[PDB]
Amino acid sequence: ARRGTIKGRLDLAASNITGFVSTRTSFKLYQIGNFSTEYPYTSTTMFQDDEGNFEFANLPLNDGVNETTYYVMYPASMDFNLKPNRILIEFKNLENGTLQLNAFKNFFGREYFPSKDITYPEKLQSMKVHPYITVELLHKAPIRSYLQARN
Amino acid sequence: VFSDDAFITDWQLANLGPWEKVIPDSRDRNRVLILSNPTETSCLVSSFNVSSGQILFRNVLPFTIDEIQLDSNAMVCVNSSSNHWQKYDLHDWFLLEEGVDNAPSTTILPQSSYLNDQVSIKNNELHILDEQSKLAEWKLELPQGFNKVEYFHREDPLALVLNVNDTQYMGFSALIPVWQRDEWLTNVVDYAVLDVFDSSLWNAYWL
Amino acid sequence: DVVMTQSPLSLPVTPGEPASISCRSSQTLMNRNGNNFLDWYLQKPGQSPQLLIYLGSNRAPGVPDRFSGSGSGTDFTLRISRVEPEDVGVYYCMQALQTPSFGGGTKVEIRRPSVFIFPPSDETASVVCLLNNFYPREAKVQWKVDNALQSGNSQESVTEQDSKDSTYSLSSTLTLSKADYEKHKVYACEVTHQGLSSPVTKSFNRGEC
Amino acid sequence: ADILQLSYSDDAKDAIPLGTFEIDSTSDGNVTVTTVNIQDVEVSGEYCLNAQIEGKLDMPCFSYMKLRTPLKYDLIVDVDEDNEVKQVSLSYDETNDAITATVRYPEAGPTAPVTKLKKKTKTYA
Amino acid sequence: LTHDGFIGGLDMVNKGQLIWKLDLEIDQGVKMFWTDKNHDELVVFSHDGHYLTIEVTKDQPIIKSRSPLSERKTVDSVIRLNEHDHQYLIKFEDKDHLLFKLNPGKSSHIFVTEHDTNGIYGYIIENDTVKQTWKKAVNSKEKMVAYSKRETTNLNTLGITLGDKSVLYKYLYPNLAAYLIANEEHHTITFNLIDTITGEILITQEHKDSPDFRFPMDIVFGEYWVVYSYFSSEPVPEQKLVVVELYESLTPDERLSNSSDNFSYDPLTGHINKPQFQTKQFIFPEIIKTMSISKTTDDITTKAIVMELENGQITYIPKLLLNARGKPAEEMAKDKKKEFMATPYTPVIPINDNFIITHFRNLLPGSDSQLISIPTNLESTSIICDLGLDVFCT
Amino acid sequence: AQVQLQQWGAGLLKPSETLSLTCAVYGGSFSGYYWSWIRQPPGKGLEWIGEINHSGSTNYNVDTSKNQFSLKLSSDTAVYYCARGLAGRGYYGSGSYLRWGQGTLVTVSSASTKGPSVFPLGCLVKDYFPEPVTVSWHTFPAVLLYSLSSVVTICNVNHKPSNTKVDKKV
Ligand SMILES: *[C@@H]1O[C@H](CO)[C@@H](O)[C@H](O)[C@H]1NC(C)=O
Ligand SMILES: *[C@@H]1O[C@H](CO)[C@@H](O)[C@H](O)[C@H]1NC(C)=O
Ligand SMILES: *[C@@H]1O[C@H](CO)[C@@H](O)[C@H](O)[C@H]1NC(C)=O
Ligand SMILES: *[C@@H]1O[C@H](CO)[C@@H](O)[C@H](O)[C@H]1NC(C)=O
Ligand SMILES: *[C@@H]1O[C@H](CO)[C@@H](O)[C@H](O)[C@H]1NC(C)=O
Repeated sequence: ARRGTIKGRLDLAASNITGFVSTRTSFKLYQIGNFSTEYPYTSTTMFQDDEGNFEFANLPLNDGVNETTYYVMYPASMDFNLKPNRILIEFKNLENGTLQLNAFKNFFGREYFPSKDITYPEKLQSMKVHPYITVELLHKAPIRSYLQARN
Repeated sequence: VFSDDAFITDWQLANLGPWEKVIPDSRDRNRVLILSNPTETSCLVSSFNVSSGQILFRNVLPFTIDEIQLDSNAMVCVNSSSNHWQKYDLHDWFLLEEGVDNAPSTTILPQSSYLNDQVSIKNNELHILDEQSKLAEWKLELPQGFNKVEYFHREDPLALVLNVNDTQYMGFSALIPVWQRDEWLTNVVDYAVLDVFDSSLWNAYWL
Repeated sequence: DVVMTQSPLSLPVTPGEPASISCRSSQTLMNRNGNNFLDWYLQKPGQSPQLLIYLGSNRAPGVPDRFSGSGSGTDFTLRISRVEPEDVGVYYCMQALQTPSFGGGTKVEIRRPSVFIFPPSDETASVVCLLNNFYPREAKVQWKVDNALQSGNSQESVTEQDSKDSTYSLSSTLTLSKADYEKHKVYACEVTHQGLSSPVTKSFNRGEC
Repeated sequence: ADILQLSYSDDAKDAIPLGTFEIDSTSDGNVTVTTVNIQDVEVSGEYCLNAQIEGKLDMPCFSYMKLRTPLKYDLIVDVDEDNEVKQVSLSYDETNDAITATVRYPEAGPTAPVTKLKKKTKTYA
Repeated sequence: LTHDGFIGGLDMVNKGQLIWKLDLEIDQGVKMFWTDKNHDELVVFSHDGHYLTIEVTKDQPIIKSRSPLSERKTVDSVIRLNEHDHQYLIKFEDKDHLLFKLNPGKSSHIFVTEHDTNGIYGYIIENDTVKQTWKKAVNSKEKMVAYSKRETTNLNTLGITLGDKSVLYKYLYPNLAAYLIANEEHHTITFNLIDTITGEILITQEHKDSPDFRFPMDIVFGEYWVVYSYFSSEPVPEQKLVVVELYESLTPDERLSNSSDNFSYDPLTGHINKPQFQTKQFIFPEIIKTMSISKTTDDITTKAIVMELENGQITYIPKLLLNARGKPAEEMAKDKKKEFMATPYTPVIPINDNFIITHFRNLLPGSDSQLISIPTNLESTSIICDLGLDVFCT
Repeated sequence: AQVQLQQWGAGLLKPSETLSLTCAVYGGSFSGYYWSWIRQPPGKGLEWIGEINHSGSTNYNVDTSKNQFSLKLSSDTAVYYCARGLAGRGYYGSGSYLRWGQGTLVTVSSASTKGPSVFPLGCLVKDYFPEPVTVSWHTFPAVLLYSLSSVVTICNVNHKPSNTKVDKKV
């Protein structure tokens, strides 16, 4: 069968943040939609380069005429604040033969799919995935700021 | 409210366990990688500045120690049931490569052989020898207990690590003692709390 | 291959005085660096062995300061500065250059008498004579029944010296069949011993049992 | 269909029978327990009970109690979605003046709500 | 007491300087107890079956006694029995129970409760002998995952009081335990609140939202409430907390039972009052490895459910935020009946970086770790420590 | 003396079958030492080197399990001891065996086991097989079947191979 590979890149490039440890940021994948394996797929990766490339590989896939699979990515860190903070990823088996990848931009505490009775509901923002998914820091507060300041 | 007592009240101790393997680092020569704390499912891979204490980072890898070997550096870790393998960079824990079909290669981590090369111990005393013209520079009196010499670097940033007692490690440099570490506390099972604290009527009026 | 010879096979020494044991090897044990690869071991009676000197000249952790070692090449020597009654047991050499051998067996014996007799059990019959806390180590135990000797089934067991006083102890057993045993009335264990002066006998009739 | 046997035991000797009930699948998805027979015997003291449905059910000791002869207990059988006796317990209910049998279902939990995708925020704003 | 044989004393102030270290020769330690109320002597149980008695002094301690148990088998666990009788119940692997009466330290039934992954068992100690009393064993495909007992708590207020000054009379019965059963072949998690003297269940509550069973699960039992945590996929794939609160009766002013004048309740008959409950569920972002509840000298301040996450970061939330009987904050407005300062429901709980203890500390706490809480004076403050590979206190 | 070794094995063997013994370590640094077996046959001697390494480097005159820290041996009557030795050289080891094991007894005999009976007098034991029996709350060497006597100066005789647990007063 065929398997899919999510690429991505946390930038750490516009900022001067370069003294980091690289073990305090871990991205996680989970599987939500229409899996048949007796357990959803789940994985946890780390960085690959100073530039910040991360990559998943050998992800399972449903196969059929148009059958889709949905994964959810949990970009997390113990130093920074990452912007989307949950990403929905869709793999679709097009009838041509090629594999279609789509990303989206959710956030913590909303349902992913609409309630099947609402006509033309609000839809998640599409996110550009061709070179790589671009997770970004918060513009206002790149640092996590555990320490409350007295006085 | 935190910044006044950020580090003052917090009480954190770092335990690396009894060291199983100490691998030198090809860059930043005063730095090593320590595989320690084996168990049935995982081990603890840490990085350690050898001219100090100051553990740099730690990671719990889900592989047994015998499954972790160098390349033919790049620290290839290969499962045995399946062939899931991960190549991790030294000097930064970057997941350099991942795969399922074939491991690139391995080499078995070599045994010490520090006798016949650099060390002779006769009169309850430790002599460092050159390989040839063994003039026996840098002799040192042995400690009370002595198990083995964990690590030894002879070039310009000279560093020596002795496993002195069963769980204590002593670090010398060019010889003066530089640091001392103890991992007797690697796994706490049960606790108890010990507390420390201070320590006719007219005659009463007068006193 | 390498053969190890220990010079004294038994070395009784009084406490307080120095003692020494020697050890010789066919080949040379001199490593290129200067490591000697010879170890000295002590086995207490009824115990696992202990390490005393562990690279030919060093001293193992948790050992007194009394012990020391010396030598090189094909000769080695262990030396105790002060002997005490704890230091009793077998002493062994070992060479670690190629395939260790444990050639040795020195038997420091620093001993250079209460009499008990117990009655037979309820069932056969077995009478035991116990010579407890005797130093001279030298006794013969004999039996007397109705003035008639009984030598057969005379089984003896001697324990090793103590660690504090180093006084030997032994026991002797005469086992007879109950049918054989009860025919005679009065028994006595007789001992000729060095610590006392004249041989002594302890006697029992049936009496209580 | 199935028959449940209830019997108190002296904790060493043997199971002295105390009653029998039957578990009929009356509706498609609702089992009901009816008392086929209960045996009135004089009981007092600390005993450990026993439950058996012949074939696929044996609890040797589902509870330990200090019984007194005017038994006033409810035998609560506890089942799951695919009807099968999962756990039997016995409780004190004041007004029975006998042993009666009840079925208990697992009382499905909260399933708390989450923010939803709103309606027709496509051409209006 | 470490995993090897090593006792040591750490100064809770001065950044954990080591006051004294004693090296045993037990080759594994299993448990540690104070021998008497005087707090001078320790008894230490070994894995292979020995027990040691140690004299704690200001100076380096002395190992005053070592001796074997009656039966030389491997020791699984030890339970401390009544303080004054100086008894211990020792469970050997091979699952054999030994009553142990060590020394003076120089019907009044006693009930015990043991739990395994197979079920909850219970025992009665009579005439210096142990006797099996009941059993609650799981099926072939079920497996018990989390279990917790009711911690003894000082009683400050007998009932929670409402706006319009009516009181609900919270349920306070001491002999309770709570546990979770994880079932494959239906993919469900069941919560049970067992009465441990007799063995009645009194509550069952099952969730079917595709639980995972590979991510850690936990339960804690408060004074009159239970909070448990598990991972789940259906509503959103996120960590989930569930809180149940127990009351004697939900009508706003009622003691349906708990007749307090002269009744002298008898729990072994089963005559006790039965609870009523109210339950809610909350969603948490991060995977919670383990949970505990804090302690103080008098249990007045809020209980501060404290959690150790997968990262090693430690975060607490007060019990006021996890409010059953909550409302969505639309129905809290001008609802005179609610409470003083009635908190709203707020199902989604976001993580607050102020409460994250271990501000910048890595704190790799190992796979087997314990969260403990030590009370102090100055009742606002309580000490919490994490024991494991890395030992930490704050 | 925290790093100490515990043994398992077999007591009775007929001629011509293999003898299975197993040490187990309870201390740090399984990797860095050579773990050797040693025999003491009765008759005042010791001789063996059965060396091993963490990466299996057997050096005979010894199976390894790095998962659970238990070297294992499978091969006359003797006492068998574990060991732990310095590892200065690469593939040879350097002896210096500290932290010996408690030692197991292996008797290669033809007959079968017999429990010890008790006949108090001090406490006396009739013909039992195999060695040893341990008296508890003074002990003489056993004499060849084997019989052992003990002085009072009470008799909890224990025999693991036959599983005999007998209590008796003098
Ligand atoms: C999963 O499959 C079923 C049947 O094919 C379908 O009804 C359902 O909508 C699918 N799930 C989702 C999230 O679409
Ligand atoms: C055919 O494949 C191309 C990419 O190679 C894709 O863009 C196109 O959508 C496919 N055809 C159809 C009908 O989808
Ligand atoms: C290790 O310690 C030495 C001396 O304290 C220091 O010079 C060096 O920079 C340290 N290594 C790193 C990576 O900081
Ligand atoms: C290798 O993968 C198998 C898959 O079942 C797993 O059981 C095993 O634990 C893995 N190896 C290690 C060292 O964990
Ligand atoms: C190892 O043992 C010695 C002697 O008891 C003692 O100094 C300490 O416990 C250890 N050695 C050192 C140098 O700390």
